[PDB]
Amino acid sequence: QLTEEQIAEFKEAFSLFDKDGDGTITTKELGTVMRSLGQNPTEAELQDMINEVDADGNGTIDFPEFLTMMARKMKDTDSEEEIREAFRVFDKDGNGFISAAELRHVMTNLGEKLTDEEVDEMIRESDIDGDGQVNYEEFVTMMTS
Amino acid sequence: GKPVWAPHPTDGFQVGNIVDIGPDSLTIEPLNQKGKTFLALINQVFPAEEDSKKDVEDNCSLMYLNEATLLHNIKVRYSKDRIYTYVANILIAVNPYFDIPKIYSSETIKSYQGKSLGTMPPHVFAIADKAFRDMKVLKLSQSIIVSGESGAGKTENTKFVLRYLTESYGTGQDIDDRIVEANPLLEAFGNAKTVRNNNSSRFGKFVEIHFNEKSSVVGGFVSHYLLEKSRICVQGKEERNYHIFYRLCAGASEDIRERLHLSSPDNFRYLPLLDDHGDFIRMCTAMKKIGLDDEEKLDLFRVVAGVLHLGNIDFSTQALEYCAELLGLDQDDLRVSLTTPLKVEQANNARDALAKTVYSHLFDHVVNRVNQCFPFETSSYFIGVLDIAGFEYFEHNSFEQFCINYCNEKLQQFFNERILKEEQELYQKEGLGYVDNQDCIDLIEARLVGILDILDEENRLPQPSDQHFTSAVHQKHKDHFRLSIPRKSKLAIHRNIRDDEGFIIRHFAGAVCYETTQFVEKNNDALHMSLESLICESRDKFIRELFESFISVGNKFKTQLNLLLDKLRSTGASFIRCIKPNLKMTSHHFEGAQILSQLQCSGMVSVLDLMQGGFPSRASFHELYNMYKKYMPDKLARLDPRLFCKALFKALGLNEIDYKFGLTKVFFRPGKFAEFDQIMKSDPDHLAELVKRVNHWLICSRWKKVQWCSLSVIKLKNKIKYRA
Ligand SMILES: Nc1ncnc2c1ncn2[C@@H]1O[C@H](COP(=O)(O)OP(=O)(O)O)[C@@H](O)[C@H]1O
Ligand code: BEF
Ligand SMILES: [Ca+2]
Ligand SMILES: [Ca+2]
Ligand SMILES: [Ca+2]
Ligand SMILES: [Ca+2]
Ligand SMILES: [Mg+2]
Repeated sequence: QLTEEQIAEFKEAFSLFDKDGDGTITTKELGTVMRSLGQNPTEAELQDMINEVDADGNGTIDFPEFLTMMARKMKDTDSEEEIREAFRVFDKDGNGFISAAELRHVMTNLGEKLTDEEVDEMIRESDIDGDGQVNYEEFVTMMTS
Repeated sequence: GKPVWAPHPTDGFQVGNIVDIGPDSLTIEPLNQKGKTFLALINQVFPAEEDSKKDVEDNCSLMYLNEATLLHNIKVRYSKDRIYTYVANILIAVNPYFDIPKIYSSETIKSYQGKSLGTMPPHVFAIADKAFRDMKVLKLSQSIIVSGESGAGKTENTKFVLRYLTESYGTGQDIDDRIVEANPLLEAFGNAKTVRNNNSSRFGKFVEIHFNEKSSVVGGFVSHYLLEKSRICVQGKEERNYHIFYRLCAGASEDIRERLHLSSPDNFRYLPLLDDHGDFIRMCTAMKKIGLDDEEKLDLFRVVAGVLHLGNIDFSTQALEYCAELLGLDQDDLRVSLTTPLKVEQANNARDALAKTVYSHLFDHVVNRVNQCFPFETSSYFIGVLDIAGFEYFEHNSFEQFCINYCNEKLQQFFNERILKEEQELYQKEGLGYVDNQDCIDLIEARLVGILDILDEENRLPQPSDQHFTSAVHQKHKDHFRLSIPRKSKLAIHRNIRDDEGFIIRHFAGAVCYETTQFVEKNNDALHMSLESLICESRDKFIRELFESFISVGNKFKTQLNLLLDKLRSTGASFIRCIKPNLKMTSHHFEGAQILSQLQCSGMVSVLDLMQGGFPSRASFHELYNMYKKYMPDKLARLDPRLFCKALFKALGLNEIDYKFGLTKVFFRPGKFAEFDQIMKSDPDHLAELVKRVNHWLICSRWKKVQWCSLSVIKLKNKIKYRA
């Protein structure tokens, strides 16, 4: 299970699913956010995953149920691969660096509203080595803050 | 200083200013009436919303939630034809006294389906949907308690509930129709024109819709309480007997008219915007629709007509012929029964007691007949709607008021318990961290020592007397906190009542002085055996089956009420408080003091007192973001209501004592929402500076939100693989 801090981060991430907020989500929001980040689950796959925690039967899910749904037995090697995979969601061209334009793609896919100037500020605050781009180390450091 | 609300004898509250403070009372100058002053107790002067023009759908959105600000919010909304307003989960409904457009359409019904409370404007439809949803999700029967004075709007809102549920979640056929036609049929026999309501329900009802395990409608069941027996024979100057009597006289065909020997109502001792002809038509429609054939319909009509002619016998020959004929009796058997050696008064009361008993048993038959039209072998859950009158002003309080106020004590207790439970669950879920009226209930209903049992004892005495009964009450409960003697009253006319002629009970809603003349006789529903035997040997099968010397009215009702509470206690409960705006049945006329008094009597002010104990101000992130984004820098206005509010909390450094950042809402201690509003309305540049110093944290929060969201999507992806 999760640390108090991990839970806190996922709760903020959950608001991106639960946009009306509200506090609950359905299969509808699951797929949209999933597609928004380059995944393409079918409706039967969503329905079947929902089934574990929709206990219930009403087709809606709250935050603790969402955490349970993300949970599974993992290898020693698994959590690092997932974080690397998250970085690749941002680094769309696979050159090892997240550019301003790549962040904007992700931000805007998720419905975030900010100016190009504010996209540049985000890059600047994460950009520790100062080359104007976010590499893996800096990405992780930010995620861990 | 700032304007405040202070008492007003006809408006309830009025705007004024505090011009002086005392230790017990404040000195108030009414707005613009310089030189005019009056005194008010400190606890009766309330802060006012700065914006006197705004209205809110949920009173928990007010910066100051008290009886005055609530009165005002409801007033504004009502003047804009918004009759419905929330106090958290409680619905307040003000009677408009006219047909407001759009809000009851089938298409409006559709817009409410599946929506959470607060996502749509306040409506009876929303209370109905939450009840279906909760029944289905929680697998728990549900109740909707619709309360208020005569003419407040209980019956109408009950009918809106049943319309909503059948249209939204009904079968599509033929049982849905019977659910909505059941009450209008009962209203024929149980409703009457009174001085308070042209269509007053002279009985209480609990109407259940039953569902199967799949939450599909399988049936219905109606319970009925306390039919007003006295109205059958005599009615007040500006009042009528039950509708059926006038509908039959007005609308029956010449054929039925000849068979039943009917004329205009002025030909009967027992007997406008009232369309009796039209209503008869509608009644016949309902009867056919629910499966009554013409034989039964006529069996009902004959008994009604039989009661009418019975009332025409004064101490006639022709009325005796008609009555005995229709009720299937030998004239001579009837004449003897009403005269066996009796005085004129005793003869009238024999005729009246028979008429009452026959009619009441007809009403029982009609209620049962209606339940026979949507029967069920089994069900899993029900949604029940309670429609009964509560406490209301009468200049004379007799046994009828005693029974109704006793009912109100038990139902008010349920409401108190339930509202407390709802609030506890909120504070626990969100991490926020009473005076029973059982003694008054016990005074009335306790075995052996309660008033109902003492009354029954009197009825059983060889020479029952109202005065003996009243004295027995006073001796038994001399020192009870809830019982008092009339001569102790501050009102002169109460002090005119002798100790053995009344008592005062300190009910939830306030002291009630009961005059106890006729308590003994009113507590007895029995019919003398000479009369009951007569009607039991009717040549008519139907009249015999109605019936196929003391019966306690109070203890009969106590049994019924206890069964009702067993049911209610097994349900999740929702509450609609109906409010009569004036005593004139007129629209756009808000009588502040009359409405304020209803809000006090029905326990709403008490509900507000509870909420002032914790976090009475409650606002969703979306509501706050919409209200306050204009005060903040553009960068902040570009979030995301949740992160917007998070950033505010961080930039202002709101403490954990006064402010609670909830799961979906901000919860404020009393006065703190006003303080927050004040902070937002200063000083644009300083506010900007507070945001600036929080900037790095905000950028990091934005980063992590999206970073941790993509990690979530990866785990969701990986999960789907784990399951395959
Ligand atoms: N929401 C409403 N819309 C239109 N008319 C209403 C509404 N509520 C009440 N009325 C009117 O007021 C009268 C009294 O309402 P009713 O529901 O019979 O009161 P109660 O059952 O509380 O004694 C109704 O006959 C109807 O004319
Ligand atoms: F006159 Be109402 F049905 F309380
Ligand atoms: Ca949601
Ligand atoms: Ca669920
Ligand atoms: Ca790249
Ligand atoms: Ca870099
Ligand atoms: Mg009614």
